[PDB]
Amino acid sequence: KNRAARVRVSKGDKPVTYEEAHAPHYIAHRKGWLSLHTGNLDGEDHAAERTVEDVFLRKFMLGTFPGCLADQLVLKRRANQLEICALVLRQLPPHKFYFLVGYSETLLSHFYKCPVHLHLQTVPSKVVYKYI
Amino acid sequence: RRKALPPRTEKMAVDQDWPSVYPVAAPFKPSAVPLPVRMGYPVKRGVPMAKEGNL
Amino acid sequence: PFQNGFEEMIQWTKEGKLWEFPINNEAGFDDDGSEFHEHIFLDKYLQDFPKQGPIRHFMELVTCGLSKNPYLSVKQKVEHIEWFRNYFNEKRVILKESGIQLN
Amino acid sequence: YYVDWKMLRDVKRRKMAYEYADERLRINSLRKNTILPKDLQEVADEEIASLPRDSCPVRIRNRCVMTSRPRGVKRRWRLSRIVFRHLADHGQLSGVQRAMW
Amino acid sequence: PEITISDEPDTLYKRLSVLVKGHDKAVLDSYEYFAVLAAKELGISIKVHEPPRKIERFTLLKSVHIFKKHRVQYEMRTLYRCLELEHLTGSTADVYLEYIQRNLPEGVAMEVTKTKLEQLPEHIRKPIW
Amino acid sequence: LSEYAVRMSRLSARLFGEVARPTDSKSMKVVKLFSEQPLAKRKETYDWYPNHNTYFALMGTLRFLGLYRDEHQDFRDEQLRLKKLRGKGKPRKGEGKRA
RNA sequence: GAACAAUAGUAAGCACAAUCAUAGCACAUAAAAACGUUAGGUCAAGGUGUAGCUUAUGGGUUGGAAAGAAAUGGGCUACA
Ligand SMILES: [Mg+2]
Ligand SMILES: [Mg+2]
Ligand SMILES: [Mg+2]
Ligand SMILES: [Mg+2]
Ligand SMILES: [Mg+2]
Ligand SMILES: [Mg+2]
Ligand SMILES: [Mg+2]
Ligand SMILES: [Mg+2]
Ligand SMILES: [Mg+2]
Ligand SMILES: [Mg+2]
Ligand SMILES: [Mg+2]
Ligand SMILES: [Mg+2]
Ligand SMILES: [Mg+2]
Ligand SMILES: [Mg+2]
Ligand SMILES: [Mg+2]
Repeated sequence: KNRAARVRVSKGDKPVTYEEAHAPHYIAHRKGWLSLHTGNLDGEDHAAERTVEDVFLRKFMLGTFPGCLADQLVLKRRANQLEICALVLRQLPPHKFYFLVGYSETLLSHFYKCPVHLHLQTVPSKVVYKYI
Repeated sequence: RRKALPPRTEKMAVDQDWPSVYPVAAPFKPSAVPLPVRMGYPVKRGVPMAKEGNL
Repeated sequence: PFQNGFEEMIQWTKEGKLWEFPINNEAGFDDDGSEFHEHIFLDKYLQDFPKQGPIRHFMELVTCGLSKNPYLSVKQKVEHIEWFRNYFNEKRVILKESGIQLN
Repeated sequence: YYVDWKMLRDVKRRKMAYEYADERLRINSLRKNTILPKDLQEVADEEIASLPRDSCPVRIRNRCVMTSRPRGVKRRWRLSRIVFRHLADHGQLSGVQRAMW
Repeated sequence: PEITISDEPDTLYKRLSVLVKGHDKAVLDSYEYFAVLAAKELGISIKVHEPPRKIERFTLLKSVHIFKKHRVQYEMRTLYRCLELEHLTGSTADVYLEYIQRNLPEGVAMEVTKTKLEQLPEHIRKPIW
Repeated sequence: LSEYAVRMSRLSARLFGEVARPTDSKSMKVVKLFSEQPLAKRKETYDWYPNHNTYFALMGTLRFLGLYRDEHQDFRDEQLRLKKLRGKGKPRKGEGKRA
């Protein structure tokens, strides 16, 4: 059996997002891509750094936003600026949300020494594609 | 205190020009988008997932 | 405060944080003010050296090498040829013992 | 904290290999030349031999960045196959798809 | 919008060639529609072609420890679009390529080759040493 | 071949800025030696690892400063809490062996 | 717990099938392959539960290894 990135069949009650309900072999068929940047194209450089950056952005976004992160984090990279798109649950009040928005944008622009832009879209409950 | 305010599609004039609402490069916020759009591989129900909260 | 996304871009670009368009990959790097005949022709620093000796063979290959090199500015090339002068004159004994009189 | 002591010593090998680099290049310039005397070459030999062997290029080992795995490393992504596959399968790796032909 | 006219004789381009690289087809299709419609408005007179796709395939071992009869095969496809502009100016070039470049999608890269028209250099004109 | 060919080639050689006087194939390496960027200097080499001290310390700080949140470190912590509360801890240095 | 001139079975879920990829079809191959089985493999990818080491089971330098009496699996090159 192939165990790569999959969600096993339960008694049938297990809530599942469209993202985790599709096996790796579906990527580019049905599944899109989580990260978007130039680096893996035919003639191009520094894919590695965009990858390190990606990883740390996963870690950072999941540790900065405790319990409220809904679905896996969408990374866009355009004209040197990173557009970080996150689907996030409604947990905390708007004050802390904008606090952490500004906080994150500042710290990420300044660590990566490049302009960062953060887009949050709030969702009532985790999106369920299958089961339930 | 739980806050739910209706999306921009509710306040939008039918003929209001688009470049006003979408001047620059954007994430595609579903709320500000007047056009219904269904993506995602259908379940056997026959429903492509809505334009709302779609990852 | 921001009136538009264009205001965002505009301010980022004045600030020098946003990139410059249409992009030239050489934007922000002036290369010390140098020109090709300061790069290509290294005769200037070959002035002090024995002229007909094999030291000119070795230093002409070093020169022709530092000429073909985009990866280094004027300064470091010069430090190379200078370290070579300093080391060649550092040992006077070897050059003379080897069987060729070398200056 | 670098993930291992392995990655510690190899990082110090990258710093060092950057440091004595000029020395390397200039000494090995004469040492590899035919026209010059053999006598400048024996002395140049003792010279690059004198350098700390931690600063030489080939003592450096390519490892996966995060998981430190010495082998099975993909040069372009600096990532071990375990971690590569892990990342690409979640689709966290851009453009990488499963090959069918 | 501050505009200024310098007396100096603005650069001419015979052929401005723009390579648009991508993974996906759709984005490059749309972007093609974009560059075409943008270069029509400015009366730039352009063509577009599709350079044949290039596919790289490399293989990793499927398991953590040992099964060498079992392999995973991963793929990277690069698809092409090339815009060919003929007989344009330097300013028209800077503007059109500014507009085309600022909006360039995240997954796609762009390589531009400009062949620029120069009459002759000065020491060559008609002296002989 | 001719002397006209040798002189023509020397002309092209000294003109273009390439190697002028005839050399060994061996010595030519030194040409290519300064013609390139040496291996150990390349950014794709010395910059191989991102600084781990940086990310580690930065995120830990941000944690204790109450910005970032590490569930791994919380698992660890809580488990050493239930390890020492049990009485099997990490011995104060120097004490364990001889006593 | 099925019988179609049908006798107690209905069931969304997940496999297989269907579609995708192999630059048009069709085929083929590729992929896909649930549930469980073999306490199958790996604490040396990494991460951890339990136990241990903490002037050491830790961290560094330097030098040293991988020798064939055989026995055999797989290959390459042949015997023209
Ligand atoms: Mg199998
Ligand atoms: Mg090696
Ligand atoms: Mg087909
Ligand atoms: Mg078939
Ligand atoms: Mg198969
Ligand atoms: Mg199938
Ligand atoms: Mg099957
Ligand atoms: Mg066993
Ligand atoms: Mg372990
Ligand atoms: Mg442990
Ligand atoms: Mg030890
Ligand atoms: Mg040793
Ligand atoms: Mg036998
Ligand atoms: Mg054969
Ligand atoms: Mg054979």
